Amino acid sequence: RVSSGRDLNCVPEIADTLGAVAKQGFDFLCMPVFHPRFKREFIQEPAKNRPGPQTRSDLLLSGRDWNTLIVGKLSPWIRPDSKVEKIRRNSEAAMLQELNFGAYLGLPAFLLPLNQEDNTNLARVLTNHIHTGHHSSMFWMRVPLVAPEDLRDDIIENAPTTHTEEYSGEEKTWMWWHNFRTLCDYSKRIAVALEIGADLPSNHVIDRWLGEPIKAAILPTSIFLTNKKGFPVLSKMHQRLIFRLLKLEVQFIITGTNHHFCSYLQYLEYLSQNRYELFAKGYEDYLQSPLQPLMDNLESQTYEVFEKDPIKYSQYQQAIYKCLLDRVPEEEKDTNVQVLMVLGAGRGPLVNASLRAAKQADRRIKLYAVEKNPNAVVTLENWQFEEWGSQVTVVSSDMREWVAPEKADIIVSELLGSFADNELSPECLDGAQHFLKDDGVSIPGEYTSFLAPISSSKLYNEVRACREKDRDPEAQFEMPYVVRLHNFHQLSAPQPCFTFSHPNRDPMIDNNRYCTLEFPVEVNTVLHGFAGYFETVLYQDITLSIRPETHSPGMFSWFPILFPIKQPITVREGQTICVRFWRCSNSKKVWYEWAVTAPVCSAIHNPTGRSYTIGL
Amino acid sequence: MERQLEAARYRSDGALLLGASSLSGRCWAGSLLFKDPCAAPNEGFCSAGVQTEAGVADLTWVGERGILVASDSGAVELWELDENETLIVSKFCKYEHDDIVSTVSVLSSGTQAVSGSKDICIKVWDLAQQVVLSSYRAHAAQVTCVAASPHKDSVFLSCSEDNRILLWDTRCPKPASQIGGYLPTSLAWHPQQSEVFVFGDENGTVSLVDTVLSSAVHSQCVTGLVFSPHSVPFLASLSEDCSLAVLDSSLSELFRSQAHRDFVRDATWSPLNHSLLTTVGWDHQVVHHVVP
Ligand SMILES: Nc1ncnc2c1ncn2[C@@H]1O[C@H](C[C@@H](N)CC[C@H](N)C(=O)O)[C@@H](O)[C@H]1O
Repeated sequence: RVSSGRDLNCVPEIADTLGAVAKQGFDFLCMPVFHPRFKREFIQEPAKNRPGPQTRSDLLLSGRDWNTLIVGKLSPWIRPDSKVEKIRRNSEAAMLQELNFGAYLGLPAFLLPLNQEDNTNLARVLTNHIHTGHHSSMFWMRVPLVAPEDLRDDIIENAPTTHTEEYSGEEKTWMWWHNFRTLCDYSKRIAVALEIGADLPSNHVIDRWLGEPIKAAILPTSIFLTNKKGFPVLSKMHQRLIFRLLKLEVQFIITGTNHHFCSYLQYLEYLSQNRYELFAKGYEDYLQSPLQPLMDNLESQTYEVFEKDPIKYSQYQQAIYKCLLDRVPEEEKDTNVQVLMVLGAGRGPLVNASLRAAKQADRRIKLYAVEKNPNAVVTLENWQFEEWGSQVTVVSSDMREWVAPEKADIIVSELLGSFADNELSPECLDGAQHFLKDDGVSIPGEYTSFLAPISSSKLYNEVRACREKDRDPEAQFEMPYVVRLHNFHQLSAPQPCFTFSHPNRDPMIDNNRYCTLEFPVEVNTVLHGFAGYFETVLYQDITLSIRPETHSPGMFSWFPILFPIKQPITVREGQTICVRFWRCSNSKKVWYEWAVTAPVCSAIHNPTGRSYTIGL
Repeated sequence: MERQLEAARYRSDGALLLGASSLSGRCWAGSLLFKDPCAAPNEGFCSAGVQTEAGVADLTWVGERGILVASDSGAVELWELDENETLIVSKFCKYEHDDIVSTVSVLSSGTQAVSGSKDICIKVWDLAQQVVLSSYRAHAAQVTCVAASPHKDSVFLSCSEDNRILLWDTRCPKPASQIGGYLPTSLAWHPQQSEVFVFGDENGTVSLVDTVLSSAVHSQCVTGLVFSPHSVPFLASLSEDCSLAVLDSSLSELFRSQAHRDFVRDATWSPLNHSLLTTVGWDHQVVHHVVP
């Protein structure tokens, strides 16, 4: 299933052309709303008094056909950035005229070209149009992957094409887009219609478009090869690019005339059929608030999603399995009973993970199920009366305030978040450390948070839209979000941030942290935020991880976390991004603060936890 | 007939060829001979006519019975008159360009022609084999005009919205040569001098270039430039200011016509009376001018 559209510049009749395009398999049609050659005059007489009609009537199509099938196109003679003043005045009035007519038809999208460096006045006329009412209109900026000047034939005798590499020069078309959307102030109604050429540029040029809001990819017929059978195909490099564009679920647009018509379309459908992700699809780039299981009581179905992770609990069972053997040798398996304390049992999957761990280890254990959420205790006590029995002792209390009847050999907990400690696991286990034996084992025994600088103009615009009515207008940038990162670009390998160990035998326990990380960036990009992952050591070599390079294969739990920054930061190739992270806490709240110090400085985000705190 | 008249070309005996297209309304197409030039643009008193699939962006005669058409459909069409010159039949229709074919011009041999299109491409055609001999991508914007050399079969001009004026010579390994402002819009060779041509820009300036004299002739974009068939040629310039101007050897204004009420798209001199000049425009007017 490929959403595909047909681009045309010649439509003698809308009814016949739309039917022919639809019968070839396309889902929509890109056509001009005025005749492409019908140049119009707005200022000078007598051409300004040209009698109408100026274009086709809106009655030639149903309202639903305009809403879902037609994509308008700016007339190619409209140049709002001309150096001639008269041509500017006419192009300005004409651009508004065609834009307003596209809105009058209720078109789903509208195409505008970016085929030169200076599009300042083109951006202003579009910005005034967008700020004329809050209407559900989308605008696709047609920008080529390679500038037309950079792919012309070397057939001009007195002006030979460049034969030396210009690293930033080969990225000029991304600069056209980056300037344009900055002038339009990161409008959500402005996207990219990337146009693919016959000769792809270097890898770093395609990588520039990572994290950009690409809604369409334009494929000219003239870039397709020809097999022995005579059908259009693509080179392996183009196939590699189509596969990357499929992961963004872009709409592919076929332009140009037939040189070999549904053959180009069937080749795209052919590549689409030939190619965790099943569970993460749908939440892609969906910002969520990080769970605070300590301050809040999780709902029933929130626990249900946690328990639908067999890889996560089999590691816990295995970790408890190995720890039982290492503590009770073979000759006391009938006289040595280990005291396990599930600190934060929830609905009790770790209690069952302990039962299955003691069975396959053939050791006797005594269980305490400590949970503070009284609603989950209802699940535990019905579980304990019906199945578990007297072997498990349910304790409805906070693990920091509980007065244990005895001390434990092993304490088990899953108090970790996407950023390891962002659910206050260190504070809860410290307060629970007093009833642990001197040789006691904590599962997990340690965990570490990771950070990586990302580039994603899409996610930056999404965080930017989270402004609320009765709070700081920039508070949405000073708080982390749990999001399945998708359309983004990781600029540097993740590095460890904060590390905690349990039990913390140190006499001067202090969970406040300050870390400086320097990321080598080998590309030109725009920094928008930092991706957060974590790793944890349950016991010895039994670990859990959401860090991409060492990610636990097959684990659905924990999406990455996102620390944004208020203003985007330009980063050149070879520059080092330096970020500073603080873990702050008082007697009531824990919070994070972060700041960028290289290549330029940002503000210190969330100072004193003014925008985001974690409840103790 | 369609409202917007695009091209007007006299042939040898004096018959007038008209190329029109409907640039508004329900149907966007065009049409294509008047053995009585004063009877134009009336449809009831014509010699022949035919309807193409799409609009006519530019055309030119091919000998005495051939009509080479640049279509909005991206195809180059060559229409031919029958032996009775009562019908206009299509010879071939090759969709080779990816965008609107905006300009077309026949080379000196009469068996080859060059086409420019908004796909930034320029192609050389062999009217005999109905194939494209060469395809050049020398510009970086829409090709606005191409004009074959009047007496050199491998030489032609071209200008595009990249502010480039290229002199071509397909006999060289690099056939294009850039000629040294505002965007050029119309190209016209000198009929009696080899290395001399004129061009007009989008700012209403006609200039004289040798392998430089310029004069501000119009207030809008210069659409076309046509020389007179005299021994010492006059220069007819039509523009989007809806005016017609006739210039001399030093680009000075000798005649000025504001008869048209819309864009003036083409102009053709009469082969029988060298003083008569016929212009067409988007106002559906065919005006016959008597140049003093
Ligand atoms: N100080 C605390 N004392 C007792 N329970 C806590 C404390 N902090 C968090 N919890 C609970 O620990 C659980 C956190 C969950 N991620 C773990 C659920 C369960 N262990 C599972 O694997 O599905 C929640 O049920 C919390 O109510």
